[PDB]
Amino acid sequence: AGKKVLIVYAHQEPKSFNGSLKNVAVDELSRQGCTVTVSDLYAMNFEPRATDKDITGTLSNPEVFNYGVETHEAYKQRSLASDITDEQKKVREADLVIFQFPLYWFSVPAILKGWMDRVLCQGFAFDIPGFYDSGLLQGKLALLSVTTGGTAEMYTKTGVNGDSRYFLWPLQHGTLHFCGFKVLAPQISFAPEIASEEERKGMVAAWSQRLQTIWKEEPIPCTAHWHFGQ
Amino acid sequence: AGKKVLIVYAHQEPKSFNGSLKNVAVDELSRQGCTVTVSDLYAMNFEPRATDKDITGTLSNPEVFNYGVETHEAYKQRSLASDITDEQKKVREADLVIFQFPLYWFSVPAILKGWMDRVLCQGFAFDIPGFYDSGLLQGKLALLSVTTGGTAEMYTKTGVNGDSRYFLWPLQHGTLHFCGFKVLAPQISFAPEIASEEERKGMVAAWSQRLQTIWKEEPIPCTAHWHFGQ
Ligand SMILES: Cc1cc2nc3c(=O)[nH]c(=O)nc-3n(C[C@H](O)[C@H](O)[C@H](O)COP(=O)(O)OP(=O)(O)OC[C@H]3O[C@@H](n4cnc5c(N)ncnc54)[C@H](O)[C@@H]3O)c2cc1C
Ligand SMILES: Cc1cc2nc3c(=O)[nH]c(=O)nc-3n(C[C@H](O)[C@H](O)[C@H](O)COP(=O)(O)OP(=O)(O)OC[C@H]3O[C@@H](n4cnc5c(N)ncnc54)[C@H](O)[C@@H]3O)c2cc1C
Ligand SMILES: COc1ccc2[nH]c(I)c(CCNC(C)=O)c2c1
Ligand SMILES: COc1ccc2[nH]c(I)c(CCNC(C)=O)c2c1
Ligand SMILES: [Zn+2]
Ligand SMILES: [Zn+2]
Repeated sequence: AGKKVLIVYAHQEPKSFNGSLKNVAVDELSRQGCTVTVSDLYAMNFEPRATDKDITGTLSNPEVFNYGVETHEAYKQRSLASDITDEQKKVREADLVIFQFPLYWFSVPAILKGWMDRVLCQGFAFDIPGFYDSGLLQGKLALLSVTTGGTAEMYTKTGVNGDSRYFLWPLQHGTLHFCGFKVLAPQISFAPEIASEEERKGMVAAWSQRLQTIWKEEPIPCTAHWHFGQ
Repeated sequence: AGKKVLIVYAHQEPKSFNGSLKNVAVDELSRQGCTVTVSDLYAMNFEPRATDKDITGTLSNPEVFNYGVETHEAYKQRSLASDITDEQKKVREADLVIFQFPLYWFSVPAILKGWMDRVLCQGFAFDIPGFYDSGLLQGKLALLSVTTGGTAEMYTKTGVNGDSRYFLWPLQHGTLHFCGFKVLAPQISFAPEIASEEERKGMVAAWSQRLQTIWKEEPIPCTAHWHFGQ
């Protein structure tokens, strides 16, 4: 209600399963009266590489280029590439940011990692000091919606891949929390390519039905215990 | 044959700390008689986006695009883009692969994440099934050479970032071990920017002497327990 939602989407095919979890998310939040924005990275042809072209202006120190130092500088001078500035503008408005993506090597597809590297710069998403609980994006909610080729069986402490929670750490704690987001419980749709229709349709339902009360939720305790047990 | 090394370098500045760890690696390994090859992803302007342009010719179903599927086939009928081909040939010949990069959001810079997303495709680095111990790259050695913004204490069970082994999981286990690599303990250089000329030169020396006995080091027991403790 009145809330603004940002969905950063990372999938090349609209007909894909990720596409349906995304459309589902879009229809429901909208149907509820929420303002919804979507960043379909692939269709934007989003630049994922961190380069000096990200700072249009003149560098304070061109002798030894430090992307970290320069983008912090550029942000204060409003001289970051317009594509990054557009995204930061969306994040800044959002009350809720959803990441929709297929797991790639236990992480986010590279194009989305680029979005994280280029969009969450110092001065914008966090300050030193002013990170973790005093991150600059405090007051906002973040949620990861991950689809996997592997199965729930495969993703357990006594399974090959280890409990799926282990690979959420760099993203949930290292990124979102570091920036002040309150982290909601992740949506993990396991092995959709494998499951039958009466499963790929049950997962979606779960996503949809879950989105129906999303504003009802409380963040998770983004700790090592939560992620790795003991 | 014996001792071929591939270094995947992921930094934009040649005069950066990252640049030196890489130069000393190249020199020290070459001096011991090793065959060294470097992949400066930034100078190559490496493409990290997982798209249709990764396949030369006409898709095996452009109607509904699925990256995994499509590349496995392109790989089988030898039709992958020339850049993915070049890297794969480089990997195929190496006995040891080193990843030299600064830590970005507890992971690798998007550009290096793309390399993995696109170079380690089904059919080349692993198969379904055919992974971890039965991965197609079984028998090679991998090492992660990482630099951080955070200081040593920050990366402990009591620090705000938690033990560094936590973010190593996705890279070391979910990627390398999964492709069948044998993983040597990671080389981590803490906060080279905050350190002093004196201190940085000390970390560079460390990396160097280590490269001298790197061939006699035993791989780590890359297990869920190694990374997360008891
Ligand atoms: C580079 C790379 C690395 C990877 N690394 C990992 C990894 O580390 N771990 C892991 O577990 N997996 C990994 N994967 C696999 C990946 O996570 C899965 O392939 C992906 O999650 C599948 O989701 P999708 O959105 O592509 O679905 P799809 O491939 O589209 O499959 C879903 C099926 O359901 C159909 N469908 C679409 N919409 C609906 C709907 N509304 N209702 C029902 N069915 C629908 C589709 O047409 C399709 O046939 C990797 C893949 C790649 C390319
Ligand atoms: C998008 C982004 C996200 C990040 N996320 C994280 C994160 O999650 N966690 C984290 O801890 N950090 C993070 N960082 C920080 C980043 O990891 C560090 O900035 C990086 O590791 C520093 O390495 P460098 O090679 O850039 O060093 P440099 O900035 O190049 O510093 C080394 C300096 O030492 C000088 N020097 C002196 N002696 C030598 C010598 N012998 N040879 C060469 N150089 C020497 C160099 O010339 C140089 O000026 C992030 C930064 C960015 C940009
Ligand atoms: C369960 O752990 C992993 C780890 C790395 C992986 N890389 C790929 I590619 C897959 C799934 C393959 N399916 C498709 C459509 O490509 C995968 C699964
Ligand atoms: C510890 O987690 C992160 C996460 C994202 C980050 N982006 C930058 I630039 C830094 C370096 C900030 N300096 C110090 C001493 O932390 C950084 C550190
Ligand atoms: Zn946390
Ligand atoms: Zn392992």
